[PDB]
Amino acid sequence: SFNKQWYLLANQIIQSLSKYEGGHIFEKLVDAKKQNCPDYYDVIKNPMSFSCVKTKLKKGQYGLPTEFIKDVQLIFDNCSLYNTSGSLVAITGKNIEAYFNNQLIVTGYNNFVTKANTINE
Ligand SMILES: Cc1cc(C(N)=O)cc(C)c1-c1[nH]c(C)c2c1CCCCC2=O
Ligand SMILES: [Cl-]
Repeated sequence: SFNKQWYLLANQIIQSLSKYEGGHIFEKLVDAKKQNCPDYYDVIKNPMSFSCVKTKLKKGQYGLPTEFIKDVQLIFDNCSLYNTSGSLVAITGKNIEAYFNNQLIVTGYNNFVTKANTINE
């Protein structure tokens, strides 16, 4: 069915991000002490990781395909907010964001978004 099909696609896409070069930095939430960033959660108020998205997909927490996109984009927006533009972490986020947005085209995922936008118009 409709929702099962884009859930399957979303799981495929999130897994490709996890395997992308340097994608491990987005897998788990930042540990303020262990990653030497004591101020992280003072700056980042809506934290998000690949593993959070996988949990929402596993549990059935998304109702619309755009909710998946919003959460993944939030990871990259957190990245560019906290990290300085030239840094290894900021580079990695820009790389994976670019990859992610291309995958939404290549997999047809955006077409589920287009179909769902007309439904809830
Ligand atoms: C670089 C890094 C390495 C590992 C690891 N297990 O090696 C784990 C994490 C969570 C991270 C990481 N990821 C992000 C999105 C961030 C960090 C910490 C540095 C700056 C703050 C920051 O934004
Ligand atoms: Cl690393």
